[PDB]
Amino acid sequence: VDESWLVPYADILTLLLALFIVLYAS
Amino acid sequence: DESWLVPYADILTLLLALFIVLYAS
Amino acid sequence: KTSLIGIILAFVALSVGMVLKGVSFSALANPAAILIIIAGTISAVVIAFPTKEIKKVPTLFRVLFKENKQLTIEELIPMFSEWAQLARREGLLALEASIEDVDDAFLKNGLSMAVDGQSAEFIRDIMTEEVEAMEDRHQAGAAIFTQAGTYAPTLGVLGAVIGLIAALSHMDNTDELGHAISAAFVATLLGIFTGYVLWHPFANKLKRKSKQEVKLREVMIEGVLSVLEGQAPKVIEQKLLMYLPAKDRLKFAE
Amino acid sequence: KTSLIGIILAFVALSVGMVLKGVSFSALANPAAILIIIAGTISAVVIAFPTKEIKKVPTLFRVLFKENKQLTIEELIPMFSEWAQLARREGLLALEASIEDVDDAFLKNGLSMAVDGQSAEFIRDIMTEEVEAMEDRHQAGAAIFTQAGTYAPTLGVLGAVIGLIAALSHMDNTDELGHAISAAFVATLLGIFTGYVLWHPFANKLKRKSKQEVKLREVMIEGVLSVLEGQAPKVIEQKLLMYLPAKDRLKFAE
Amino acid sequence: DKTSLIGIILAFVALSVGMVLKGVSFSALANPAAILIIIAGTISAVVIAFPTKEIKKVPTLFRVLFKENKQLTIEELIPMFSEWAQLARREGLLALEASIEDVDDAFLKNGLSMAVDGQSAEFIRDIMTEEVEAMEDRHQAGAAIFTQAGTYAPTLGVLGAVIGLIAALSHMDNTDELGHAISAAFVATLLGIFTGYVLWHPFANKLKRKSKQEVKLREVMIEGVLSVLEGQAPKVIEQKLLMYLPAKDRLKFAE
Amino acid sequence: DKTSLIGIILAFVALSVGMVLKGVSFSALANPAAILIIIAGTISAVVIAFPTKEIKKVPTLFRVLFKENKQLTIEELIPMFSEWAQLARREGLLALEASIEDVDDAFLKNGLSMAVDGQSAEFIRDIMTEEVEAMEDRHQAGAAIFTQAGTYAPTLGVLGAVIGLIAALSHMDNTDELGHAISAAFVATLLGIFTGYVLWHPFANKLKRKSKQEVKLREVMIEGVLSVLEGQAPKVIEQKLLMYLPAKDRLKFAE
Amino acid sequence: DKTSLIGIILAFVALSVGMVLKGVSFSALANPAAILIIIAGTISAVVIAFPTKEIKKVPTLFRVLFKENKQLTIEELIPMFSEWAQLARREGLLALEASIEDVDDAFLKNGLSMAVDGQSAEFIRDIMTEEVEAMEDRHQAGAAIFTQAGTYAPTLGVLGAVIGLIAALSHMDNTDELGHAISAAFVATLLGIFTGYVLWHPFANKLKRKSKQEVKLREVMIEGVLSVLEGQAPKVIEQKLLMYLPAKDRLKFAE
Repeated sequence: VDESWLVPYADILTLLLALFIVLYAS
Repeated sequence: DESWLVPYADILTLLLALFIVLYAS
Repeated sequence: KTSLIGIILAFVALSVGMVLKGVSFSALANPAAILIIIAGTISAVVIAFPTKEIKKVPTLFRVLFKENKQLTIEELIPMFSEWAQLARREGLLALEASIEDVDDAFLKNGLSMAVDGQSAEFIRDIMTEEVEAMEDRHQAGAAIFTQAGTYAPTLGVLGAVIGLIAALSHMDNTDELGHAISAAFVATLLGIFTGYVLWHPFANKLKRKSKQEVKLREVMIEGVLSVLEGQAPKVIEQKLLMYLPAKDRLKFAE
Repeated sequence: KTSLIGIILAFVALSVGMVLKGVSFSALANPAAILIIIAGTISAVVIAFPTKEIKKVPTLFRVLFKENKQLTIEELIPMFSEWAQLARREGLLALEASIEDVDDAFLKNGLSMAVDGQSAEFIRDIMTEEVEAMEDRHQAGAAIFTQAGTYAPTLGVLGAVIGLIAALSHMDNTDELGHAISAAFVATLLGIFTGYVLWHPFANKLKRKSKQEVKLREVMIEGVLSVLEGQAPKVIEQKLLMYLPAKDRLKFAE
Repeated sequence: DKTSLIGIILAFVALSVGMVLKGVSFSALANPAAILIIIAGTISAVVIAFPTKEIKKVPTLFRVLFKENKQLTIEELIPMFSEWAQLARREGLLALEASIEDVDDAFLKNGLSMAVDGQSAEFIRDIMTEEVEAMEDRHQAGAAIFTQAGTYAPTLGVLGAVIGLIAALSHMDNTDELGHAISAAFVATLLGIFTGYVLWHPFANKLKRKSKQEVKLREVMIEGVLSVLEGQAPKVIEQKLLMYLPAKDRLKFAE
Repeated sequence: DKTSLIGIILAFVALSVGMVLKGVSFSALANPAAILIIIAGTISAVVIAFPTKEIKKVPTLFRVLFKENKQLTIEELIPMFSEWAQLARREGLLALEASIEDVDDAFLKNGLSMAVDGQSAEFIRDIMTEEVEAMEDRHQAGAAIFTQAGTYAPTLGVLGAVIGLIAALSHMDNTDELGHAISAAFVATLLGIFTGYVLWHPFANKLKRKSKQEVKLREVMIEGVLSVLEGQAPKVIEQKLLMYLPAKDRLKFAE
Repeated sequence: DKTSLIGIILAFVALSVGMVLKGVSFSALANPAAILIIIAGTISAVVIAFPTKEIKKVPTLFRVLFKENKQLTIEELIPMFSEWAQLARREGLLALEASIEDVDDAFLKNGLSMAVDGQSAEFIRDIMTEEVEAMEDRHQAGAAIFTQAGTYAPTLGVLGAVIGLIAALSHMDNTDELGHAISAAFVATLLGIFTGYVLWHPFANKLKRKSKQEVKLREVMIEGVLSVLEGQAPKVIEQKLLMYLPAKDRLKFAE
């Protein structure tokens, strides 16, 4: 029950999130 | 240690797919 | 009963918290996006365990609902004290104390052998080994449900990212995005529902019922070794009253 | 006393965090789908726990606010060291000083087994087993708040995924989405809040008050073994003043 | 086996007719050569951490999961034991036929031959408990490789995903190739959690569970050597060691 | 000090000139809502989480981070010890003047007094062991405050982040007021994860490290006083207690 | 070496082949701000986390991490014992032999100096075994530095990632190819998770495994020096350390 890897996975989700936020411009 | 990453990853997946489906043009 | 009134409340909580905001229920009905989750956690738990899947998965899925009609602690005092008084009268030859003891087999191997066997440093150790083996066997099923609770939301994450790959690649034909994005939504919904409202609390229920059984069998240990000497049967009523809580401790006054 | 200030400070921190960012806080108070967190969380802890959820939870939820006005360590030294002198006056029979003793039966059985109980090692055995059983019962207490804190944000974001599959099953031109998907995220806010700022620190404060009770009762064992041996007030303070901070050890000079 | 390979084919067909039903035809994870980052990265992170005495066991305990233990389960040991201890009560402790056809399994002779030779009724128990705790520590160090590989594999998968996303965004990200490039970059973290959470953590778990079953067998053998050094009546053994098998089969043990 | 404040200003300048090279220049860093959420929430969660006897040690701990531990490092105990045995040999244990030179040490002085009043060879051992055990209990209770503060801070980062996502989605969604709000309302998880993981978990760690250093110092005090109680050889006291300091300072015993 | 650097180069080329098959540069990783955030924030949180005594010993463990263990292995101590024990039996225990070479450690030199000065039956263990336990706590003090650094460095990756998230939404939407400002944060998270998971947790584990085999080696040194302070008949020492060697070493060392 270590579960010590969601740290990079949440980061790429934040990053691709803000990516599709800034692409959402129209 | 902590285990709060479970809801935080979920809201990231959800707002992710939200801006995926809004990315339609 | 306490297992049932929570499960019906959790399913009706899902159901009415959907139907007061959701519109169809046909989203999670049959995408077979649950096939990542429903078959995924069962695949992971059958990889994870050595032939305890047709043997012990539904067996203690059944004992998760069995209301234990075993003798709780508050009726062990009018059970062991008068038996210790009987042992003070005539000795350890009370063969008429176990023939009516039509109960669990944890009692007979301490009671019936009291006429033909030493029990102080012998039966205490045997009962301790037996309750440790019981704790290991319930640890097996508690482990099955903890592991189901750990592989289930990660399989929801996995079905979600399958839906993501099918979402932004299989794209630009916008009336096709149902069973990619809603597949991911139902996937993470199944991951955080089936597993967090189900398999972590089922694991906790098995652990808590096992600890109730541990405390019950250990106060049975102290009772049955109190029978061996009959140490002034009201003096027996202080070395075990601490196990029942302080609420029903001042009730014990008669 | 200090949990009151914290709950008031946590709610006002939440509410000013609402009104500064632009949350209306009346629509967050009424989406009407807040049973997914409240009834969902209590469903998950009723599945998770046996019949100790109405029969145990408010009983220690009002111990979470009850002030520990039970025999602090700072005054506990002159309660002993006169009893230890009084044992060394006429013998180990004078129970007449053990008359007020309003804390617990833990002093009653300890002192009344020190006098007229002819036992030395049998003292510490039953006293330490009683404090271990009390510690296990408070572990069973704090586990409820621990588990509710674990299951609350997952069921909140379960409310969020139900809200977003409700919102994207619509016509969704400009304004219904946005508003309904924000009302979806009201559920994950309640899951995060009620469960991270409440149930993990309530579980934590039960653990800390359990540590305080175990400390205050393990320090009493030297108080019982002292008067059992009939010690002197040159030894008591050199034996048990260590269980109070250095800021209060020099204040014991008068 | 009958649990490992069935679960492997369940998980693979689950992924397969999940992906081909959700709308991707299994070639998105077939073409990328960036799945070397998982396969070489896990080996690197293991070979930095683990001693060479405990690595180069990875195939030879990767294959021990599939090998079911058809060697002395409990329910065929209660007739097997109290047979040597029975015959020793009428022949003698010097009956060295108790070892020469029990020599197929070398764990049992470590106490049995040394008890019929040396009067060491606690010392045999002491060294046998020492040996089984050392074996439990050895199997923990064995399963540690699979636990740590399960920790490193999704981290290395998203470590491939970040490389893919930099590749996707650096070149020409203003068209519909952005969806294909990110998605075929986002399959690397799917490789991470599929090949990496549903195999290596369950194989680590099965190492742990088979170790628990094996040390249960070994503790049964400890009570066997403690009862064969003395020679009780066989029924007393038959209620002594009986508590380790499940109580469903305890009532079935009457034939 | 000498490691605390250097690292704190190093972490703050790392954040500052790692942010001003990249992006924002502290403009969307002091919008006093997410700051207010994380700080007021963290202090509220730790005052809920801890009783009033333990929350009345936050400034005491929060400055014992910085106040350096200049009290009898182990290498100067060797001239401080290794002459009491000559005092316990030339005139014996009847040195009533022995406990007056204990000018800066917690329980050396009472320990030496209960050493010189009577021969108590096991009594001093378990008294001082219970002393250091209660002191480590108190310092575990101390470091638990910063540990749990570091747990509850990034959860409040997610809390402020989802408050801001509610504030930003239910807003003007044309081109920029979605983006400017969702930019400004994401500093909660930045300042929450920064305060949780770069401040309060290393602060909890440093309380643990200083507690372990002080406990090793108390143990070498125990061995020193139970060497100089009975009057050991003063030449082998260095053979007894130099092991706690490394060979880098054992080879500095060449003056 | 021969265990670390092979996996180091293996993991770096595992990065480089994926960086070259689909990526573009491998030199766009060289940005000042992301390296500043990850490396400087990691070392800043570590110097916050640890005292100045335990962090001037960063390269003193970083070189033992890489310098080879051509020192003692368990089967080699049977030649490096039991042969001057023969000189202790038939000639006299004062025959100083390991004092001449003492290639191993200044540990059994203490053993022979106490064999000629401070001999005892079993009392000589305590100085030795508490030197072993103090060394064990020093190795735990050393190993913990990478544990918290691998705890903090991917959370530092979160920190730099959300800094680049705020930087991505600062003055955005220029309708051009300046969308590689997000890729600076992708390099930041790549630096964080690579230089927090591929080295820092493996070198933490490698210090732990070296400390475990080190304390096993020191324990068999304890047993060897207590053997030579008995004259324990070197065929006895054959079957003595049978519980120290693994299951494979039962027959290779049987000659």
